[PDB]
Amino acid sequence: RVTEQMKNEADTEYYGVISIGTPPESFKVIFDTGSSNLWVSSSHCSAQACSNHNKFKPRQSSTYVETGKTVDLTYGTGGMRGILGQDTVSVGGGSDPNQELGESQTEPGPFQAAAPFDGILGLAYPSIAAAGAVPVFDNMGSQSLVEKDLFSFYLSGGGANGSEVMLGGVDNSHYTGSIHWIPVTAEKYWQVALDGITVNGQTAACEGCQAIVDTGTSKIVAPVSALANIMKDIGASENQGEMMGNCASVQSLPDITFTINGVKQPLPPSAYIEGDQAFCTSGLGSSGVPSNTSELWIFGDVFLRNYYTIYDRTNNKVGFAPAA
Repeated sequence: RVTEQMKNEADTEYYGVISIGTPPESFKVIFDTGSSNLWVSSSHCSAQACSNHNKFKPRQSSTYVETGKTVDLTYGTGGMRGILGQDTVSVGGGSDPNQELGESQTEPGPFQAAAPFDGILGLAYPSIAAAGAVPVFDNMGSQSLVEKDLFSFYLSGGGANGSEVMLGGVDNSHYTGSIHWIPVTAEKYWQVALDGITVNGQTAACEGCQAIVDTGTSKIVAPVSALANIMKDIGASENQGEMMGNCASVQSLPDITFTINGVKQPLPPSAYIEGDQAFCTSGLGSSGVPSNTSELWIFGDVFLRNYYTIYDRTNNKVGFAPAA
């Protein structure tokens, strides 16, 4: 059914548009696969964060219907406050009535103020929706709005423009080779299982690794213990607390590969290293969210810029294809 170009802030933040209300008030929301709620700065908020963002005004939408239910949604710190309501929400073109939205009441963290989006549109499963909010996608779903019950993401590199969110279709001009499928191991986050880690075609840490596939994370994150041997591998050393390493040593650095469903997919240094001039930082960090099984990897933006990503809700599976 359609796609749209969305924006890239320094390869950290991938955010784009949506419209809410009759007549429509337009907002920049982070497209987040690692969360399921929908919320927007609202005129019920007066924190400082809320002051510099685009606020949603319920009185100026002739389609709004309020619900007094409040939400307390700490997002794995984000940790705001909200009130539930209902209005028509449009994403990528002309679609969703009686869509349950969170209007913020108090929004702090030494990121809501300077974050570049006015709210968050969660794309994970209903299970992780704080306070039972119906995720957007689940509704397009139920209301049989899309051709196919898929969405996919292309992310650009070096902050170029060209990132895309495709809903109900895949964009064929964005990947090369074959789509590599793996099923969702848990219908929480978009979780998948990893059969093995390899560094230069050789083993190194997994037989039970799970990986959340998150657009909300700017990094690739590894299990707390194993972070270290990987560090020891490329030669990274603590610097403002970044793990940096000499540029000059970079074309000869290891290839990391994950065995997911029998296929071992590579991740070159070119991809996990950000060379932001004369300085090479290691974009890899320690896994922060708690495993409700056994330690987890988070495949944030560093994997997603290497792999075009397909999320499949009728068959519960995620697919990767090399990004073009």
